[PDB]
Amino acid sequence: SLAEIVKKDDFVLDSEYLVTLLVVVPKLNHNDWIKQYETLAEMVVPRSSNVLSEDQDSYLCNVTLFRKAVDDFRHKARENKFIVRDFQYNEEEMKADKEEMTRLSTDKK
Amino acid sequence: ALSDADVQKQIKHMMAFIEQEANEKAEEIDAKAEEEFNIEKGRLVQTQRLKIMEYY
Amino acid sequence: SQTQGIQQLLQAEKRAAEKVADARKRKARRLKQAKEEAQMEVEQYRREREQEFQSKQ
Repeated sequence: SLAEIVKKDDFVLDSEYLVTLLVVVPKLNHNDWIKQYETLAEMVVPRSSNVLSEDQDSYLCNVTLFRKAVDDFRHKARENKFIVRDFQYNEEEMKADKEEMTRLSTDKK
Repeated sequence: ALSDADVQKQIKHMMAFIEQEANEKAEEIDAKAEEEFNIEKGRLVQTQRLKIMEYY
Repeated sequence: SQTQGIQQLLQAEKRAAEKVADARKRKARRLKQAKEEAQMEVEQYRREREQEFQSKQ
């Protein structure tokens, strides 16, 4: 779960035709992504090469591209060791689960 | 190499249908306005005509 | 595009919305005009048939 990691500033706001995919890319291919982000799908926003977070297996990053180009991106990117993390961000959608686990522990106590 | 050139290329490809299809939609709204203007000319006041011809 | 290109797309959609709103307002005003003018034509022909009614009398 990505409650504390990805935030609203890391997502396009009021996008008309643009989806910002959370394209996690390992260190084995991070530079390949940062130098191919635009050509990885048709009709991609130029210079939309941003980096957000990381983890033990890979370095999270996201690019902004066309709505119908999400499928093309997945086609051209699944074979590059890239991966897409389709996640929706909200304030209480993320906090309520931690609240529930903590409440579960407290009332269990 | 690409930079603002490919930016504006993407923008123009987007403008080919963001505002142009909107122009077709709204110009056809105007066409509907004129046609249904002619139809309101001859359906409601037409009943009014029928009623006052009935008075006569 | 990260700053200005997306803004251009957004403001172009705003211009499309402006065109749609303008066309809707034009249609509404067109039909109000239709009501008024057709009422006036019916009124004129009503005057004509009133005068012909007096003539018949």
